[PDB]
Amino acid sequence: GSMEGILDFSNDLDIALLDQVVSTFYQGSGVQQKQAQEILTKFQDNPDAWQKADQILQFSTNPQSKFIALSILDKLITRKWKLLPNDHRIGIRNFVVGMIISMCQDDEVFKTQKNLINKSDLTLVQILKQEWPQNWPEFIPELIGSSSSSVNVCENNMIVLKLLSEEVFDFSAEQMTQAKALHLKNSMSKEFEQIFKLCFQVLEQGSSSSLIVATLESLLRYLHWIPYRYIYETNILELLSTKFMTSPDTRAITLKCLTEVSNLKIPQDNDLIKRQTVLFFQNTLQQIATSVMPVTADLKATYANANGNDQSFLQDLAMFLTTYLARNRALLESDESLRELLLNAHQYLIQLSKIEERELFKTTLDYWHNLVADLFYEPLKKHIYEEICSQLRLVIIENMVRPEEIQLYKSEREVLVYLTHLNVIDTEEIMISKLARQIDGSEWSWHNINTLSWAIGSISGTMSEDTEKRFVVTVIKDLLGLCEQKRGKDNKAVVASDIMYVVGQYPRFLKAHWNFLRTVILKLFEFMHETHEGVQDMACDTFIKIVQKCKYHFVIQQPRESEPFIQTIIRDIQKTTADLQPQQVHTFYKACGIIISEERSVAERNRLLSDLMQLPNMAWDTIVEQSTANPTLLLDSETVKIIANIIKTNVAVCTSMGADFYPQLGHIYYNMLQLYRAVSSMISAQVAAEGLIATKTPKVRGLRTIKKEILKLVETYISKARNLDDVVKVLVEPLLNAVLEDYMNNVPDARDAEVLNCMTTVVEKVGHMIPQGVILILQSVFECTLDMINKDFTEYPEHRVEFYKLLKVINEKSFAAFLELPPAAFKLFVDAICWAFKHNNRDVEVNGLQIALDLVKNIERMGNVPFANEFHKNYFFIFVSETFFVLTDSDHKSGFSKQALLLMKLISLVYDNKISVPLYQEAEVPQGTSNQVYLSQYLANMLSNAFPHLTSEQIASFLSALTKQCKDLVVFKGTLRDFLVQIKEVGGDPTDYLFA
Amino acid sequence: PQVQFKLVLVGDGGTGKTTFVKRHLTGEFEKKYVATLGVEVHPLVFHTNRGPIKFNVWDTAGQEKFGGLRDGYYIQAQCAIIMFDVTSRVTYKNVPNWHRDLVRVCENIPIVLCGNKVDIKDRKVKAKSIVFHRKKNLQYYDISAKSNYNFEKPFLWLARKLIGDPNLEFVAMPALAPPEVVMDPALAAQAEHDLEVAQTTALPDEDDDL
Amino acid sequence: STVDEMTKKFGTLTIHD
Amino acid sequence: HFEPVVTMEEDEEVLYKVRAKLFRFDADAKEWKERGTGDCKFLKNKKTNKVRILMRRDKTLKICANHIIAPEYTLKPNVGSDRSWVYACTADIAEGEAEAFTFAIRFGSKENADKFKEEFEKAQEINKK
Ligand SMILES: Nc1nc2c(ncn2[C@@H]2O[C@H](COP(=O)(O)OP(=O)(O)OP(=O)(O)O)[C@@H](O)[C@H]2O)c(=O)[nH]1
Ligand SMILES: [Mg+2]
Ligand code: NA
Repeated sequence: GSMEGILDFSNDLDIALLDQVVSTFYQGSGVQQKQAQEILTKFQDNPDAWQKADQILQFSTNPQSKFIALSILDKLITRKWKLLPNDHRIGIRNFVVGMIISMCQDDEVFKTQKNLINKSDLTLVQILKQEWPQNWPEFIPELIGSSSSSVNVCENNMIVLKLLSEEVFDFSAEQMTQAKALHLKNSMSKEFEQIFKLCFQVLEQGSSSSLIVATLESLLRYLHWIPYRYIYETNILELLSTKFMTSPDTRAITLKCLTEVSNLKIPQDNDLIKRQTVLFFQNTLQQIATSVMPVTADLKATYANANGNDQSFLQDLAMFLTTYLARNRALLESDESLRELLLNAHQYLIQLSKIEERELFKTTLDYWHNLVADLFYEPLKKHIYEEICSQLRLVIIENMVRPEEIQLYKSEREVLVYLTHLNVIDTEEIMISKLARQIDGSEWSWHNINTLSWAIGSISGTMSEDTEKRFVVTVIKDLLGLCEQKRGKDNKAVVASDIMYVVGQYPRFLKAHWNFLRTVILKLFEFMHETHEGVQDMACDTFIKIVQKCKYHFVIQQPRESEPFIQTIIRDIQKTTADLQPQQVHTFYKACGIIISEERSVAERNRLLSDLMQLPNMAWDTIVEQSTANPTLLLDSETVKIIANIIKTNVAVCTSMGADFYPQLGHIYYNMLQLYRAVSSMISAQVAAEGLIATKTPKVRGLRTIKKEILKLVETYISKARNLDDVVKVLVEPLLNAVLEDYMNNVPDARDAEVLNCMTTVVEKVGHMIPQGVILILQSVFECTLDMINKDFTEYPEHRVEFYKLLKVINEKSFAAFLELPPAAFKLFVDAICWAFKHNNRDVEVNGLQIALDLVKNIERMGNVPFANEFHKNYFFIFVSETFFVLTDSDHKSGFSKQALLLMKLISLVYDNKISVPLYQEAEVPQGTSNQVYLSQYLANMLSNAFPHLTSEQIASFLSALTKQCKDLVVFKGTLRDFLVQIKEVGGDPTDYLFA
Repeated sequence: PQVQFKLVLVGDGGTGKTTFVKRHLTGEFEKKYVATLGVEVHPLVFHTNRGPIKFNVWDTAGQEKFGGLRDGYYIQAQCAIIMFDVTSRVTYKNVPNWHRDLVRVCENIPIVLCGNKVDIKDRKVKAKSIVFHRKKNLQYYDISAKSNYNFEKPFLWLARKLIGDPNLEFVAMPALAPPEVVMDPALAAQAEHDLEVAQTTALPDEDDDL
Repeated sequence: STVDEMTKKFGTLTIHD
Repeated sequence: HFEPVVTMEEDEEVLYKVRAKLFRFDADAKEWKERGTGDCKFLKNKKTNKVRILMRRDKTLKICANHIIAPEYTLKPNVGSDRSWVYACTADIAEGEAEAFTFAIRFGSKENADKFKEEFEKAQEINKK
């Protein structure tokens, strides 16, 4: 009601009404708050609102209103500043400087209004970016002058100089032109002598901790860019490493400053700098030991208790020690007197590494990796760290992670493998004695036995074979004893899994010892009958895991065995898998497939293959005989389950056998494609009988699974197929007749996106051999799929994704299929590519731009012929402007690189005279006119209309530069990014595009 | 109730900020991307062993054109969650920017960094690459609003820092004995009607495990 | 023999008491 | 002598426990919305002999279902599921105050869903007494 008064700009703004609306937002709730939010937003986005800012900043008492006043000003300064008259520019500068000084004088406001003060400074820093130093040359001297008088002003000036350093050096790349970044960087660099003078004085004369923290906070930012000489050739390292490590308010920021010092660019051959780099580290550790905690402090307990800012401090300490030691530990390894310092710093890292905090642990593990790698390769280092490394072994083992947490596991294993090589005797000891403390029950728990098992398995293949043998036997003996000891089948199952986990990780041992391998596999088969949760999965996982590693020992005949063991597995395959779930059986069959692929006798592999596929081929044949003679039996959902499992079983075997699967595929191929058609009819019939809801029913989803697993089997085979003559001659023509018409003639909801996926793999592997088949694929799926996906960007996500993969691979492999498209259909091809540009979905966006780029390469490759000439006259300026549209709309930033590359390619064609026809039509430009001139003219006009706030000079400059730079890619990208900054503001400098 | 904290949720458009909150409010999984205009405040209560804790969750707008007051929303926030998308590299590139604007208003508060959408198979921002949190003292969690992987964690961590107890756990809220409401004739019509539409509108994600 | 005695212990591994 | 160093489901018995996902029908839109995933329990009160559904969400443990398994309710099948039931509930207090819902609850398999319908009817036969 009354709150929408402030939107009426025809009157004076009621400041009390603003504060109502502002209070209602920040302190109210529900409907009240939400109505206030929309009015603040409409107020703030009102282009005239900045005029009523100095009004708010002097009259309003509410800091939140004042903050929003600065937010409106901040918007004007970064975007419409050069459009203002020059008296406004000075006027605004004056009351931003005047307000800041005004608030610092008042100690009440200085203390209680930190948020409003810091926003004022950031708003001041935006003015400097526009005006400094060309129109404010005396800013830095007048800043330093005010800093002697008032301590509050001095502290605030450090905040300003911090924010200034950030916006110039840390956050300029995206937000400024290259030329303006360089200007502000050189301008800060030129006056830093005077700024450092002030900081160093304030740090020595040190009266006030808030001032000293603010100065140290600014210093941290300077260290990203300043030359080393300011740190080393002054006294400032002594102050940081001693004075500011004692007091706790300064300690935190000082440690972050020294962390960045350790990364400074330093001459690597100067013995005073080397002593100075040792010195500050020595001091820093000395202050930690006497002022914070000694080397023996239990940092796990401290961190866990979470008092004050202890957790942040311990994090910063880790960062400091790792950063320095990674760069500089070499400086401490040769001197006898620095040995204690070296080992004390590493002991702190050992204690830090015991902290229960994943992300911190990761940080210290990167360092441990760095070190132990170096101790494994570098001469004479390892003996120094024997005691550190021995503790690390325990730390890594006690914190081992399951293999499924992929990355943390990899880093741990790597470190533990290096520490095992460095001293095998110690590693084995630590692992065995931990096992004895699982047997005695002192450290017994499900989690603890699991971590030890993951640890023991991580160091596989690092010991000598003869030592490994003794180690594994000991470990396995003890774990067997532990299982027999324990009671209740929860406990027994945990240990059985760990026993079987560890043997799975030692394939070399399993390879050397056949008797034992055989026992382990037969034991897994007994475990495939256990109903207890997790056991059957663990049995199947371990089986295929052992099978992947030891393939040869199943496929050949061992000593004192009547046959290769693969034959023994196949004979009881019914009995072995009888209690497993269907997906678990498929893993079993997949495993059996891996083994069979090792047999290189064709007669034998094919024989083993048909033996393996016996149950599913006998189930299959009886279903084919049933459901062909009477399609009534295919409506039963139980028959649909059985058929899907047969196909899934085939996919599983085909996955592991690839090209070797052909004789099995041949057995079922034609009946399978007939089943595909029969299933298709039922889906289309059910859709007409029940409606679109039919596609959701279990009945139809069952049938669609059959189709999808059939499509998946064929895709899987063709992806890995070695004999491509037989793929073309036998498989393809039947497949296309089965799948393409069905796809085309179903309503969109009944179309399987997997049809597209399947076709992509066909075009990939054999598209070059089937030009007529590829035309058939386009006719059947192109237009009808494009209509499903060209209304919005969300609907049919899988179809949308697989659609552009198919066009990509067709455009690569059988481009001639696009030539045979009618002109109207080829126009939809161009429409579809540009449609892919506009997707946020990266999968579609990347292929959209890729297709576009390859299409241009394909047209270029045709040379001076009428199709390529007609393509440029029709579609060149479509691609140029459609590319520009996505580059400059701020909603396709992820695609910048490939957009830039596509744009450059389009421009380079005209620059190299590769288009052999006038792009301009009859009478539109003079007769003797190059494409280069018309290209500049088209773009000058295009951009002028798309961005009417740019001057003609800005545009003409940009284009002159952009076309010159169309051979150098990264420079071209630079010019594009400059243009992206300049379109966000008014009055950008056109000379910025000469930055070279 | 009386013990309540303002939380600001920031990060690029599409990362799943609102989806994450709606999952915590109602339990639902919003499939559609409907961009937040400016901000939406959502009160969100957890039951802990140290009494109940409430977050006023200011769910802010990731897109720039729908950004609204921007860092005006951060004023007097006591904690924050910075969100990105592990499938989109650019969302992680912009994390330094979201943090810059946040800490300038909120100098000293507990912040969680969240990499959403780890349920997606083709992950683009790798675990190895995620290190920005280290020097800035942010807690990091891989999460998923879809699979609920670590979905409780950010709020549990912030609760611990804000209340100042590392051992604070979430607990089972009290389950009162429910009523014996007999149904009347006057609501039998609209329940009959609503049930007809329910049965004949299929449940989402039937391929999912539960 | 140490590997064989271990293999025999492995044979009797069970989940039940 | 040496001196030493100085939920509300207590009254209820668990009859049936099953893992499940619960949806509510938003009538205004034409869509189901997830309400929670976790252990769905059937709880007989030792005082009143009254059976209720109690279902909590994983990890947060917030209540997403809390009502009496009334004799009048009937479990209908859903069009798109062989492992789900759907039914009218006149009064649920998972959010706070009593409120009507059209619920749907989906289980791991068809075999679990069938055992649910069996135990659900057993609970109704207790609540008539
Ligand atoms: N796969 C997957 N998708 C998710 C997840 N979380 C969110 N999404 C998807 O992200 C899309 C939009 O998420 P939003 O919550 O609107 O993202 P937002 O950050 O709130 O967007 P703005 O309001 O513009 O800031 C939805 O379509 C969700 O399906 C997740 O954990 N996994
Ligand atoms: Mg949102
Ligand atoms: Na391992």
